[PDB]
Amino acid sequence: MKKDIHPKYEEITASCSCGNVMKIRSTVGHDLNLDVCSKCHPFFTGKQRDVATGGRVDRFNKRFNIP
Amino acid sequence: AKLHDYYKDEVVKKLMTEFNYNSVMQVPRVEKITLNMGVGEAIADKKLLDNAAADLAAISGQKPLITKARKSVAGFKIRQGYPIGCKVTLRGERMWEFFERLITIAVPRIRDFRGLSAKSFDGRGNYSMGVREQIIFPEIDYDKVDRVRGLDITITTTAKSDEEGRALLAAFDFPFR
Amino acid sequence: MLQPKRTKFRKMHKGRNRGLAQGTDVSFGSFGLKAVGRGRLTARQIEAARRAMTRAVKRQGKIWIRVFPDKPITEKPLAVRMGKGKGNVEYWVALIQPGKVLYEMDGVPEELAREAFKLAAAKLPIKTTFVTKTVM
Amino acid sequence: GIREKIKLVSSAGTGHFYTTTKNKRTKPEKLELKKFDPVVRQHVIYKEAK
Amino acid sequence: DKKSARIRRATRARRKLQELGATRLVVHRTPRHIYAQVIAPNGSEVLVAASTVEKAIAEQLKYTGNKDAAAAVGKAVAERALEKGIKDVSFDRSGFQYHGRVQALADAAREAGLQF
RNA sequence: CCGACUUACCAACCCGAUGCAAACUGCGAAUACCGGAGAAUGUUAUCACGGGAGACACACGGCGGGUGCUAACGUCCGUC
RNA sequence: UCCUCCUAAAGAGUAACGGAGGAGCACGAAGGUUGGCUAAUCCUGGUCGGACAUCAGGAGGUUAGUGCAAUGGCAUAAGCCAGCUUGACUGCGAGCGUGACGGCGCGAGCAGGUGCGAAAGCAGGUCAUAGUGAUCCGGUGGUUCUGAAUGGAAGGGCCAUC
RNA sequence: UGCCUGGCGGCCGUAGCGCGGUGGUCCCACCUGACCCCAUGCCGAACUCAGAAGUGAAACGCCGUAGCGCCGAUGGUAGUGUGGGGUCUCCCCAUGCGAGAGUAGGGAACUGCCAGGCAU
Ligand SMILES: [Mg+2]
Ligand SMILES: [Mg+2]
Ligand SMILES: [Mg+2]
Ligand SMILES: [Mg+2]
Ligand SMILES: [Mg+2]
Ligand SMILES: [Mg+2]
Ligand SMILES: [Mg+2]
Ligand SMILES: [Mg+2]
Ligand SMILES: [Mg+2]
Ligand SMILES: [Mg+2]
Ligand SMILES: [Mg+2]
Ligand SMILES: [Zn+2]
Repeated sequence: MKKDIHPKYEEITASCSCGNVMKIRSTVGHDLNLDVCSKCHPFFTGKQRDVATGGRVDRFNKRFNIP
Repeated sequence: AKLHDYYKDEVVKKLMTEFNYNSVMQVPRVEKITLNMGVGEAIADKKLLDNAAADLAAISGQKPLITKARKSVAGFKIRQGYPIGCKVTLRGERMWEFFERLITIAVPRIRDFRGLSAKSFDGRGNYSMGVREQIIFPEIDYDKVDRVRGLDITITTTAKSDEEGRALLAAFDFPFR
Repeated sequence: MLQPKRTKFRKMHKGRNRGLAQGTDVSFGSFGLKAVGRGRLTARQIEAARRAMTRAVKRQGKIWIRVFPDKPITEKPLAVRMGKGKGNVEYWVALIQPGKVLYEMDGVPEELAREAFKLAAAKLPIKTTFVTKTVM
Repeated sequence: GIREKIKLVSSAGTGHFYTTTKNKRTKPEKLELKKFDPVVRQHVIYKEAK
Repeated sequence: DKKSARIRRATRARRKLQELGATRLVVHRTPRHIYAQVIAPNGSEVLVAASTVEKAIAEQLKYTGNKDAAAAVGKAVAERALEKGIKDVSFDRSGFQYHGRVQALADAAREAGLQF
């Protein structure tokens, strides 16, 4: 790798909303908290879809509170 | 090489058992990933191509190749030698890092997801695909990029046919139907 | 009117009609018209013979034209003097050597094919003869 | 005949010169070349002139 | 492929040396071994040779395929040529760049006495 | 959401069988030309230099062609 | 006027108001050298993208390319890319080709001073063949020449140029 | 001396393609890693360096096999120099030269120097 011309390229970390954190090297520049990963996806043996993962769905139904 | 090591401990033997390959290196391995992105509008604005080049250097940590027209085509108003595309080739540890990043984070982030097609193997086992939108990569800062710009991802493999090509991709839990 | 659709050049030297022919065998049909003499067949001559020959057999069988007009012939206009460049292309001709098969015919009885070639050869300047296919 | 004859004069001050042609609509800057000077029998800088 | 590209690289120097009628020191390089031959101007007969596939050279060489291996073989090939009576040759890198062992072999030959 | 067929339509590339070419050639003569050697024959028939020229409107016939109409005691070249 | 092909009859040359096309330039890199590289076209797959843009593989093997016509040539490329650079050098020049001549062209090698290359080496312009104009008359710079009584000078000569 | 392998040639398709099989002691190739010497219009793909875990898969070498490529007679034909003829746009005769295509066939190269490994 040519060094002066090339961008800085070091180790980072990326955590998922499910609490699964992945150790990987990229060039985002700083750590990030991502919402969906490979494991928490309906197509990758996703028996537990992201419905159980909360968010603005919770705010609405806890706002409304009507079963 | 956090998936290169993953490859050599189970996948090599996994293809060995179910295909009866005589030697272990007969199990294919992905040699390179080519990151292509042809702008096609540099004729309208040269300056959108450098920004596009910067975008691809963010998604994958490499300076992209500026391709030339290579031939004059009047149907698109291009003359040979004109910058028309962007290209990167990744091999080894950088290749594996991009591969795992794609599959684990980005591929789930595809809008209107239904998985990936298993018929685009050109008959020789080498996969090629196109992503519809570019924000899916977390390397690029959302709201700081001018426009959405997709690209093509082609997986060039030593595999001589699509059947063993599908074995290699599936053993990586690649998203097939 | 047989004529090349396009040509590399529009005029050609006069040349010479020497030697014997190539394609002296009935290769496609069962019967054939074979040129005994040598000379030039104009596209009009070839086409007039074809009309009589195809009409003789009541549009039966199959008809093959074995010759093509590919040599352009120029003619100077009436009452122009010599020189001032070469003349303008008026018509096309094929060069014919002795033994060349000009027309072939199939799908019809031999007695009818013989009669059809008689009417067709009445339109040609060169002596002809009736031939049939042979196993070599 | 856009290209016009120009004279390249040696910087050694011996008055020797070469002749050539240059396109002046493009590349309007001066031409400089280390060329042989037959008088001092050396290679010296030649500068644009005429 | 690989060998075909290397032959195409070497061809111009090989043919130019044949035209000049110069004794040509051909160097071959493989990942495990490096080879050198002094070739007569007619091109069919060899005069001296030295290689790291050799009983005499291998015991001294810790690991064949090194620059020190190139130095050893260069000195060896140069002394053999010198004691036969050959003093002026022309280098033939055989399509390799003059950077590593080819340069190392040539550098080794210079001190021992060849003229190139 | 990517599909799988079908019919008497058009059908490029390709294959097999056919021809043609001054400005086509993966083939290829006879002659001609250049050079080396040998005999015989030939009043040096060869070359070089110098004195003197004339001539530079050609014609037909054979052979190889262009042009014309494979017209011309036509016209324009090559060669005898 | 000049270049390419055919006529042109397998050495050269060969005419017509014969058949077809071009030139009156361009480039300080598009030259020198070192290193590196190899197309057209088609099929398959691939975001906009389609017959045809960029990408991957395959077939194929020059069917491409050459600054500009045509012919011959070109892979050891003469085609493509990059580094360095000015040999697009000066005085000669064995020998040879081609012209009635004027003239035109090729050229190893020698001397001086250079560039590239580790070196062997290569380089006296460009893949070659068009891109051109005698002499007279003047203009410009230089010059170890000449200078109409002598010393200068004008003018002339020589060399380089317009 | 026999086999296997590498390099440099001769030669320039009878030698090149295709199909099938076969080789890892040595060799060859793939191969391992790369701050580094060195390099990529990016990329250790190529080039380079540090090495020898694995493998003969590709490639490469070798063996076999005519689906091609290729070579290829004899005879005949075309043409043609010289001389002579005719019914002279073209032929014929005497004599000399004599193709191209095609056919019967051939054909899976042969060979030189050196270096290594195995065997004797
Ligand atoms: Mg006169
Ligand atoms: Mg006259
Ligand atoms: Mg005359
Ligand atoms: Mg007359
Ligand atoms: Mg001639
Ligand atoms: Mg002749
Ligand atoms: Mg050029
Ligand atoms: Mg005076
Ligand atoms: Mg014969
Ligand atoms: Mg024959
Ligand atoms: Mg034959
Ligand atoms: Zn998750």
